[PDB]
Amino acid sequence: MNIFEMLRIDEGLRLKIYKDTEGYYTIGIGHLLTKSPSLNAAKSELDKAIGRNCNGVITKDEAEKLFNQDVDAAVRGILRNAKLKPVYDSLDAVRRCALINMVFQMGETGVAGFTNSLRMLQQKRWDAAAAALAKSRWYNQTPNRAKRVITTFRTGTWDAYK
Ligand SMILES: [Cl-]
Ligand SMILES: [Cl-]
Ligand SMILES: [Cl-]
Repeated sequence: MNIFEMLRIDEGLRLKIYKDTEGYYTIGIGHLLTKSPSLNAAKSELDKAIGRNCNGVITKDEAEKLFNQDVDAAVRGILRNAKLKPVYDSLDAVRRCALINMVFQMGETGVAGFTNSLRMLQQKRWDAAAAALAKSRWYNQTPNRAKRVITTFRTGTWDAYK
């Protein structure tokens, strides 16, 4: 199991613009297009991102390319962020994927707001970290995915995904 397979399980793959759980226009493997209500705005963003007139539809390859970009961008933002970097450095490999999962989903700023959870993980207090992470809108809105990520942090294994 690797980060790409983990996220493909959590986000799915769709080749036509769809609305995410929050109602925003997305495509491929959890690639957010725009927060805007406009489908046209979405289509414009999409074309800008692919480099061609897509008319709301992309290929598998195109979807994987966006995914390669987003995962890379998530990892590099972690490494650049003063709050995230030290947590990431302190973690084992599996747990590292779990942080990358959160960042891909909610962005760097979002994850960086989880002050106490961050501290608990840096301290390797797994159980405490799992409990704090659960007290969030994130957990309440997408409980199945959140539980899977939380279990990855708690155990340090890929059990939740197997
Ligand atoms: Cl927290
Ligand atoms: Cl709550
Ligand atoms: Cl969910």
